Amino acid sequence: NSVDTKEFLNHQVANLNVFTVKIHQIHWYMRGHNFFTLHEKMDDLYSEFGEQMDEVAERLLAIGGSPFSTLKEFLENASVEEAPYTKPKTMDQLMEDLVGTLELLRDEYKQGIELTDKEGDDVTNDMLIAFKASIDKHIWMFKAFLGKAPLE
Amino acid sequence: SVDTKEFLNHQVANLNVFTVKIHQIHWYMRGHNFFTLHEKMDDLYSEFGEQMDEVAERLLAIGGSPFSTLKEFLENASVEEAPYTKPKTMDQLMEDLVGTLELLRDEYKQGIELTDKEGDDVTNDMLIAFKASIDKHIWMFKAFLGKAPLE
Amino acid sequence: SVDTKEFLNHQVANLNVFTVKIHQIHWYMRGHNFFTLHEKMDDLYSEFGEQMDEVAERLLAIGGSPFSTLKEFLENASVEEAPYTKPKTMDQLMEDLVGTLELLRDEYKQGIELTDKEGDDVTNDMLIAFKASIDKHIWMFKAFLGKAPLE
Amino acid sequence: NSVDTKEFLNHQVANLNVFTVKIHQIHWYMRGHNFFTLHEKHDDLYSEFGEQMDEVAERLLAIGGSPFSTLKEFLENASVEEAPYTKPKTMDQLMEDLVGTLELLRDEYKQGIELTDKEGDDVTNDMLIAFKASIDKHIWMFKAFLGKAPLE
Amino acid sequence: NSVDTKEFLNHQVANLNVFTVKIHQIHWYMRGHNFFTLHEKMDDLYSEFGEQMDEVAERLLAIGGSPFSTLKEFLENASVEEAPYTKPKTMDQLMEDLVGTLELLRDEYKQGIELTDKEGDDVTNDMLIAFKASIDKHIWMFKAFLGKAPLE
Amino acid sequence: SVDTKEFLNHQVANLNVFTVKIHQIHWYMRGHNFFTLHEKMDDLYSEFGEQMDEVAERLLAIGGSPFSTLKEFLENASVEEAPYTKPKTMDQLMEDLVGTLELLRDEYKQGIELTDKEGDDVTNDMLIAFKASIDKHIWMFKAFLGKAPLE
Amino acid sequence: SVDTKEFLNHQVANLNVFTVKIHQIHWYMRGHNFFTLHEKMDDLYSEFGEQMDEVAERLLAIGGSPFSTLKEFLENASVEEAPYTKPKTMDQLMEDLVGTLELLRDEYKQGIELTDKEGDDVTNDMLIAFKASIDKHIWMFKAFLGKAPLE
Amino acid sequence: SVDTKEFLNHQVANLNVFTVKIHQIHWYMRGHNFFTLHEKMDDLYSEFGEQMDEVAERLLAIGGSPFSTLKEFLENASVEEAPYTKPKTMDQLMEDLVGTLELLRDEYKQGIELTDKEGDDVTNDMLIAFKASIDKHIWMFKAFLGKAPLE
Amino acid sequence: SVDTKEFLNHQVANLNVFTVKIHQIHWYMRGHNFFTLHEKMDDLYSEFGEQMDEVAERLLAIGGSPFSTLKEFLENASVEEAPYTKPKTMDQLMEDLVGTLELLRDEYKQGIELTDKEGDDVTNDMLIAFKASIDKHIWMFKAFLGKAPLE
Amino acid sequence: SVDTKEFLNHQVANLNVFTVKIHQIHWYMRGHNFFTLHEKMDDLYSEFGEQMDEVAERLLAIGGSPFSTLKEFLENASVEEAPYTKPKTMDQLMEDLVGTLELLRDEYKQGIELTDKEGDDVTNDMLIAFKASIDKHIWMFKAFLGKAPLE
Amino acid sequence: NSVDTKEFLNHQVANLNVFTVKIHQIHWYMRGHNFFTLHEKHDDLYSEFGEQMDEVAERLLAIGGSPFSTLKEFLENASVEEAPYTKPKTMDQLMEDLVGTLELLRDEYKQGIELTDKEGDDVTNDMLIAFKASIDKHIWMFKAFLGKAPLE
Amino acid sequence: SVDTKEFLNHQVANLNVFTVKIHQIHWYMRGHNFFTLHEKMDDLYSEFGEQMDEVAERLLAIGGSPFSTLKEFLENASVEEAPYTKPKTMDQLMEDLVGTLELLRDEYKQGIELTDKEGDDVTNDMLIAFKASIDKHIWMFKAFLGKAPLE
Ligand SMILES: [La+3]
Ligand SMILES: [La+3]
Ligand SMILES: [La+3]
Ligand SMILES: [La+3]
Ligand SMILES: [La+3]
Ligand SMILES: [La+3]
Ligand SMILES: [La+3]
Ligand SMILES: [La+3]
Ligand SMILES: [La+3]
Ligand SMILES: [La+3]
Ligand SMILES: [La+3]
Ligand SMILES: [La+3]
Ligand SMILES: [La+3]
Ligand SMILES: [La+3]
Ligand SMILES: [La+3]
Ligand SMILES: [La+3]
Ligand SMILES: [La+3]
Ligand SMILES: [La+3]
Ligand SMILES: [La+3]
Ligand SMILES: [La+3]
Ligand SMILES: [La+3]
Ligand SMILES: [La+3]
Ligand SMILES: [La+3]
Ligand SMILES: [La+3]
Ligand SMILES: [La+3]
Ligand SMILES: [La+3]
Ligand SMILES: [La+3]
Ligand SMILES: [La+3]
Ligand SMILES: [La+3]
Ligand SMILES: [La+3]
Ligand SMILES: [La+3]
Ligand SMILES: [La+3]
Ligand SMILES: [La+3]
Ligand SMILES: [La+3]
Ligand SMILES: [La+3]
Ligand SMILES: [La+3]
Ligand SMILES: [La+3]
Ligand SMILES: [La+3]
Ligand SMILES: [La+3]
Ligand SMILES: [La+3]
Ligand SMILES: [La+3]
Ligand SMILES: [La+3]
Ligand SMILES: [La+3]
Ligand SMILES: [La+3]
Ligand SMILES: [La+3]
Ligand SMILES: [La+3]
Ligand SMILES: [La+3]
Ligand SMILES: [La+3]
Ligand SMILES: [La+3]
Ligand SMILES: [La+3]
Ligand SMILES: [La+3]
Ligand SMILES: [La+3]
Ligand SMILES: [La+3]
Ligand SMILES: [La+3]
Ligand SMILES: [La+3]
Ligand SMILES: [La+3]
Ligand SMILES: [La+3]
Ligand SMILES: [La+3]
Ligand SMILES: [La+3]
Ligand SMILES: [La+3]
Ligand SMILES: [La+3]
Ligand SMILES: [La+3]
Ligand SMILES: [La+3]
Ligand SMILES: [La+3]
Ligand SMILES: [La+3]
Ligand SMILES: [La+3]
Ligand SMILES: [La+3]
Ligand SMILES: [La+3]
Ligand SMILES: [La+3]
Ligand SMILES: [La+3]
Ligand SMILES: [La+3]
Ligand SMILES: [La+3]
Ligand SMILES: [La+3]
Ligand SMILES: [La+3]
Ligand SMILES: [La+3]
Ligand SMILES: [La+3]
Ligand SMILES: [La+3]
Ligand SMILES: [La+3]
Ligand SMILES: [La+3]
Ligand SMILES: [La+3]
Ligand SMILES: [La+3]
Ligand SMILES: [La+3]
Ligand SMILES: [La+3]
Ligand SMILES: [La+3]
Ligand SMILES: [La+3]
Ligand SMILES: [La+3]
Ligand SMILES: [La+3]
Ligand SMILES: [La+3]
Ligand SMILES: [La+3]
Ligand SMILES: [La+3]
Ligand SMILES: [La+3]
Ligand SMILES: [La+3]
Ligand SMILES: [La+3]
Ligand SMILES: [La+3]
Ligand SMILES: [La+3]
Ligand SMILES: [La+3]
Ligand SMILES: [La+3]
Ligand SMILES: [La+3]
Ligand SMILES: [La+3]
Ligand SMILES: [La+3]
Repeated sequence: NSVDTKEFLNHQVANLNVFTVKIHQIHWYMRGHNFFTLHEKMDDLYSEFGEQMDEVAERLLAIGGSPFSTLKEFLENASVEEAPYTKPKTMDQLMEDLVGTLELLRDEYKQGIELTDKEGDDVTNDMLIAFKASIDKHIWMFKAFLGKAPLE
Repeated sequence: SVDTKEFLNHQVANLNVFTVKIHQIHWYMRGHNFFTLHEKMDDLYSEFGEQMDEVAERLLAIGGSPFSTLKEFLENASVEEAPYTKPKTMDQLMEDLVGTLELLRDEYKQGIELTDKEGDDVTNDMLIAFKASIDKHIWMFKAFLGKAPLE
Repeated sequence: SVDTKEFLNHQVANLNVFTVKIHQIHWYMRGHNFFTLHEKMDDLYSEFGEQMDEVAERLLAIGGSPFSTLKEFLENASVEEAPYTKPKTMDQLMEDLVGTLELLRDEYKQGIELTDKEGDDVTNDMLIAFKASIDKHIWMFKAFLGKAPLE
Repeated sequence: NSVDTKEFLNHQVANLNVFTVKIHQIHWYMRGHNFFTLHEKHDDLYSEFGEQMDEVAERLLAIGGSPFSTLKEFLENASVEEAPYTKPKTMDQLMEDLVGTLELLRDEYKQGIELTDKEGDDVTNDMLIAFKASIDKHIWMFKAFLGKAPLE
Repeated sequence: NSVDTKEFLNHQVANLNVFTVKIHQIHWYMRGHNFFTLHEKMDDLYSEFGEQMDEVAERLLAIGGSPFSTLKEFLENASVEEAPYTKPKTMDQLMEDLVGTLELLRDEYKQGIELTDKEGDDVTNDMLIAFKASIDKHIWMFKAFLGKAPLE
Repeated sequence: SVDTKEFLNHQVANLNVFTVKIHQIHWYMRGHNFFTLHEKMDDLYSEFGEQMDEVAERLLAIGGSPFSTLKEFLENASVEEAPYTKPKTMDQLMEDLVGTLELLRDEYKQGIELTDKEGDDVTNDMLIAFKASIDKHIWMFKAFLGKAPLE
Repeated sequence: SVDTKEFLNHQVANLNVFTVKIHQIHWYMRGHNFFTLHEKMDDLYSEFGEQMDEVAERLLAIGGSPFSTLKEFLENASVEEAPYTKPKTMDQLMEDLVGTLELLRDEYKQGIELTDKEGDDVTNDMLIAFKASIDKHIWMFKAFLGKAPLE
Repeated sequence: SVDTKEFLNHQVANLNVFTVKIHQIHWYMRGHNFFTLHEKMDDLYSEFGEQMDEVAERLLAIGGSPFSTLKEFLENASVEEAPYTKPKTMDQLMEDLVGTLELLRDEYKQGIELTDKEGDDVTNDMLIAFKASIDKHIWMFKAFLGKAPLE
Repeated sequence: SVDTKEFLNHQVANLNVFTVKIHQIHWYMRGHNFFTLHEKMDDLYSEFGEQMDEVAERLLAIGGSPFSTLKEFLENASVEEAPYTKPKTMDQLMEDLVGTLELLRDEYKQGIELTDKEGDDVTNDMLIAFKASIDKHIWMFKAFLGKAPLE
Repeated sequence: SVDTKEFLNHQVANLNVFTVKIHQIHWYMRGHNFFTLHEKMDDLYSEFGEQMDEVAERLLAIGGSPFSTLKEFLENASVEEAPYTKPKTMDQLMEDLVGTLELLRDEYKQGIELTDKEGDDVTNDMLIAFKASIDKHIWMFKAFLGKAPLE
Repeated sequence: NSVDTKEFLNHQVANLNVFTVKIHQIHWYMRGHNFFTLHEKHDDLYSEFGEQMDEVAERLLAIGGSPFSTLKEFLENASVEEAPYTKPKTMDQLMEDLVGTLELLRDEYKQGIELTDKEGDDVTNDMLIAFKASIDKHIWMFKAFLGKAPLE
Repeated sequence: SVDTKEFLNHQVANLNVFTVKIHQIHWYMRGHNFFTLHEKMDDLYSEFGEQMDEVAERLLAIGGSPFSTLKEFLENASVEEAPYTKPKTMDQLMEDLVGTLELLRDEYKQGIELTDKEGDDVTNDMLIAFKASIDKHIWMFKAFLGKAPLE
């Protein structure tokens, strides 16, 4: 039982809804001397990945699929993980979580680029490549914030 | 007993379920009114997402801790959701939307009364502004369905 | 015996009479302050037309039916109008404007009391916002006339 | 009618005030599947014909006249008709009322174009011509909405 | 020896250059309690009538003519009059001069509208009508500033 | 013989041929004035496409039916076209452009007279405005060519 | 047989036929969805005119010569046109639009494969971007028609 | 013995002292967060200058006379100021800022109660809106300091 | 015994007193020129607040420490202030404004000379630019008062 | 002897002659560079008109009285003008423009020296800024003519 | 050359810094009838290729590389050539230098498109493709300025 | 023995080395202040590229010939560069930035002295304006490092 382009895209709809909720979690709960800069930065990421999510869902529609569209479906299909905010985290801890999710998305998107190349879906292939370009840039910048190299 | 913090957190959950429902309608709608209502759902997605952020951050400002996971939202919301399995007419989708707007209207009225009793003037006026917008939306979408606002 | 719906509809009529008066002043004014006050009347025309629309649509949203003909506006308004037949000074025109602003202020105060008593919080806060703007205008136009706001 | 340029312009001040109030009536009371589009559309018309009304009144001032400026005067003088909204009307009925008033204004403006041509008031003549150009376009579009040819 | 369309347009090039210089004179030398409003208003008129002047000159070019283009030519052909500012004038006096020049331009433009109608130059005719529309509005407003009716 | 509707439709055809010609010049031009005139052709393309739309919709508004296929445009246009096979200098391209502008000027003059006679004041003033712009373009492009506007 | 230059030129022809068709629909449409779809056709006209310009200029940049007359467009296009004689419903007009979008999708797919084979990476990615937009349009207009995107 | 007019005038004084303090912090701050917080102080300077103007002009509109000299501000303010004599850390400057924000919050709460008791609905809602913003700022600057809003 | 740092700090004090005076005039003015001059005072408030900030930050950049409390401003300013106790005419308020502008002009002339003598080229040119603006304002406000600039 | 007021008035006259010359070039130019230089003359007309207004109003601010009639401008200007009688090449027109720019440059240098001697720091720096722009223009228009700036 | 994706990108950082300085040389030293148009045009190119340079350097960072960041490194590594402006050049000669460098960058970018395709770096591949699209358009337009076909 | 032309050309070289250094810092910086300072370096890159262009074009306008190759910039600059080979802290990078700003400040002071002595008033005021900005930057970046501006 293989995963085709429709199944991959729907999986990323689920992932991206979990991810945007996580971005809001960080936005709301962060504390520390870098608050103002990172508080705004989370708004930027929230918009960007919400747009990605919409575009993925509507590409899935355009190839004849049916996107997940309830919280229950997102939780049942996402590989991105979430956790309630119970005890105080440092800013560095929150950014480590963010970067970890960005790396997860990068690697899964690479799987989807290979898949859509194989299946001959050139539109979806280039869409995913553009998304990955942005993700790679974000990983460099947030790793730099943490004092690390991009692929470290 | 439900206090101001608990009410606001309940609405964080509700509003997250609701914006996802708005996207469901946006994506799955069909029919002659597609282009108009397709765009309208984007307008609503933005407005109620903003409401959600403002509610969560008012909760923070009074010393609370907003729900912030899909699991919590589903565990706590009173807004209902369902997977899109069978085709729905545009009228059916707008009836779902209107029903959820009416639910939020009535719950916001309960929260206005609660915050008025407790003396939280800021939260009270925030909820009042939200309800003003919701009431206008109910009038307009009921009009689309050929009905009066309170019918 | 006057409820919130009847009050709001009364102000629909008042505000239509008032905007026509603002245009009368806009067109017929003369004197050294012409250019500034000519533009100012456009600002007021827009603001109070917006007020009128918001009032009518709030009346709709609470289940009412706004007056929507000149015949109804004349039949129901408490704002007064008179044809421009003989020359008036700029001060006389602004005294008429300020007198009408004072009428609207006091009637809006009655409606704030009414809606606070009947429990319509959305309409109540709407009227309070309008009154804030009207009070500022009264200060400024009294200042133009060389007077304190409440004299 | 037995009307010179000043009397014609003042007549249109009265008409246009009745018309803008009618546009608001339709804006407020309309119902049906076409609500959102036409609801906004009537804001467009309200702005345009209020601007026309101001321009007509101020051209009347500029040629030495005195515009009507009370509701009593508008009602006593307008040929545009109004009626209270008492029983439900379909969207098609509301647009038929709108179109009927647009046709009335078109034909009266044509009378004014001829009159101002004869009297030698070239400014007023060209002003009315521009207004009629817009009215004619509106008539085509709203008849099309109703499924009819522009002059049917 | 009749005046044709080319000669009329060139005459108005001269007039409008004299007029814009007069507007600057008023802008610079005015005093009194209405200074700020009228100081800015003169900038508005300066731009508007400079644009009129450019459009007149380039319409003259487009019909095969050659516009005056030196101060000497403007002074030798304009009917608009100018005078050095030697003794203090009141604001009302300056606006009376402005209105007088506006009325001169209105009446000459009316002559040109008749002329171009007769000669069959429809473009120039409608250009002049549009200009006259604006002039008539200005005359109403500035007469109102002076406490007078537009045609008084 | 030719009435207002037939005249306007003839110009719909002409203007479609003309905008395609403007694109030909835009694409194939070479020489030291490339960048300026390349952009200039974009300006004309927008302007005369807008003219074409306005003419077609005026024709609709007076009860007519605009041509709306390439076959009809070629069948009715008096503007001439030629495939780009041998290289043309910038001056040859601009002389073709100017020649077509002069054709449109003269035909628009005929339509101005016709609509004047028929009493169609709206169409008359529309064509006059168009001709004003065309005359300005003729002056400027003739100047580019080192010539007087009517030479 | 067909190389990249010939493919691109074929699409210059197609896109000119298509934009003229979009104007036909813009002008002749009637029905309750008039205002929304009238504006929508303006959006498509701009988008596919831009596509046409980009294709023609890519053809220039790889050493080719774009078609640039109505005669050539009609001689080479596979997009079909018909004069508007009998009245068409809004659904018929939208089905014609959608049919042409599907033609362009399938032909663009052939060009994507061809340019991939020939090693023209720029042209390949250009056509992919165009096809992304076309696929979205097909989904939305099929939805307007009450159909699934590939039905 | 403090009425609405006296409360508002007290806040005119407080807000002038506060904006000058904001400039002190803007000018003298040092440390790694310099650029971000330097800009942030401009934002606060604008917001609370706007508040000061609105308070003074509301005082005018109810018949009062705002303090309008540095001497009056100093004689009446409850907000404290001190010359910058020795270097302070960014955290110390932000703790001073937050302390003044908390002072303004608590005094506004008193003014909301007072104006509610006296029946000044406009002034009451103005103070509520201001307090909403102040509470949000307290949450954000406390977060910067590593603390909960009410800690 | 006054150097560049002391001169600049003296002007920080002067400019804070001045902007508060501008607000006094803005708030308390009455008469026929109310609307125009009311807005004009906002313009001056912004310009001279900007000057004050630039002066303080230039003082920082040359190693100085700007006054940053109302007490310091009052202890050091040469600009005068007085409480608004009895009504003043618009002409009296503008005469006060002009008097302060002339004071600032003359002191700046001294500062231009001082900084030229001390070799501070940046500060010298900053003061020259400010004085250019002040001189223009003196001409305009004197004109409002019916006087020549130096009368 | 020429003092600062006399110098500035001389430049009011010069600049009025110059802007009229710029329009002459704008209107009468022909040749291949028409569109570029036609627009460029509008840019110059605006810039030197602004210079003229600033010079006249600086003269007002120092107690002077600017020339304000065509007769005065012609009586006092050193910039020369001539009617356009015979065709001029674009190069000839730009040589006239450049010659006038060089005249203004040299006269402005004399005025910079004069105002430096007299101690008018504001006027001095104003003239310096003007000369900076003039020098840049001379470089660019000399480059157009194929020459170095000072050749 | 014997070059992987990181080395290719760094080579283009060096090239693009040499190129932007060349664009300024042309901007500053050009003379002739086409001065104003091409003077502005080079500002356009300076912005575009400086942006390209930044994007290339930051993609290099995002894949774990280290961009050259000194003039010494740029000179030691670039294949784009530069020469001091000593004797006068015609506008055509300057544009021939510009076009020659654009052709060099086009061909090297093509090498990088092939290389990144082979190595599986899809993001970098598509980035380079977009850049080459722009370069090819520029080559057509500047050859047209010179009176030549794009590939002549 | 160094005149104005030689000084300006020296600063052309310096400013090109400096902008490349700004990009080095932009690309290689790491640490908690990354996002703010990353953007800040773009601001500086633009500003000092603009400075460089203005200096080169002023040199042209006074008859000079700017350096325009990397080889010339390296041969002539006094600003230092070093490859980024081992990790540096944000403080170290900003200390390098500030050191270069101080070099440019002091050299610009030398050029201000030089041009004031040689009588080039335009270049003199240009350099003074640049120095004003540089001095402000020195204050702000020293503040970031926790230091006073001139330590
Ligand atoms: La599967
Ligand atoms: La920001
Ligand atoms: La989207
Ligand atoms: La999107
Ligand atoms: La969407
Ligand atoms: La492949
Ligand atoms: La394939
Ligand atoms: La493939
Ligand atoms: La509880
Ligand atoms: La819309
Ligand atoms: La928000
Ligand atoms: La918000
Ligand atoms: La909000
Ligand atoms: La937020
Ligand atoms: La209470
Ligand atoms: La009752
Ligand atoms: La204004
Ligand atoms: La509103
Ligand atoms: La509204
Ligand atoms: La409304
Ligand atoms: La009465
Ligand atoms: La009363
Ligand atoms: La209550
Ligand atoms: La309230
Ligand atoms: La819309
Ligand atoms: La108007
Ligand atoms: La008006
Ligand atoms: La009736
Ligand atoms: La006639
Ligand atoms: La006549
Ligand atoms: La006639
Ligand atoms: La004659
Ligand atoms: La104004
Ligand atoms: La113009
Ligand atoms: La114009
Ligand atoms: La012009
Ligand atoms: La006629
Ligand atoms: La005729
Ligand atoms: La005729
Ligand atoms: La016939
Ligand atoms: La341009
Ligand atoms: La149009
Ligand atoms: La249209
Ligand atoms: La149009
Ligand atoms: La020829
Ligand atoms: La006629
Ligand atoms: La007739
Ligand atoms: La007739
Ligand atoms: La006409
Ligand atoms: La030639
Ligand atoms: La073949
Ligand atoms: La729209
Ligand atoms: La394009
Ligand atoms: La193009
Ligand atoms: La494009
Ligand atoms: La069908
Ligand atoms: La391949
Ligand atoms: La390959
Ligand atoms: La390949
Ligand atoms: La690709
Ligand atoms: La259907
Ligand atoms: La008391
Ligand atoms: La910021
Ligand atoms: La305010
Ligand atoms: La205020
Ligand atoms: La105290
Ligand atoms: La104290
Ligand atoms: La502490
Ligand atoms: La502490
Ligand atoms: La001392
Ligand atoms: La204003
Ligand atoms: La500042
Ligand atoms: La500052
Ligand atoms: La004292
Ligand atoms: La004192
Ligand atoms: La006095
Ligand atoms: La006195
Ligand atoms: La003398
Ligand atoms: La331009
Ligand atoms: La100015
Ligand atoms: La200026
Ligand atoms: La200026
Ligand atoms: La001025
Ligand atoms: La001195
Ligand atoms: La340009
Ligand atoms: La970038
Ligand atoms: La960057
Ligand atoms: La070499
Ligand atoms: La591949
Ligand atoms: La692969
Ligand atoms: La591959
Ligand atoms: La030497
Ligand atoms: La920012
Ligand atoms: La610059
Ligand atoms: La520059
Ligand atoms: La430059
Ligand atoms: La060193
Ligand atoms: La040193
Ligand atoms: La000196
Ligand atoms: La200076």
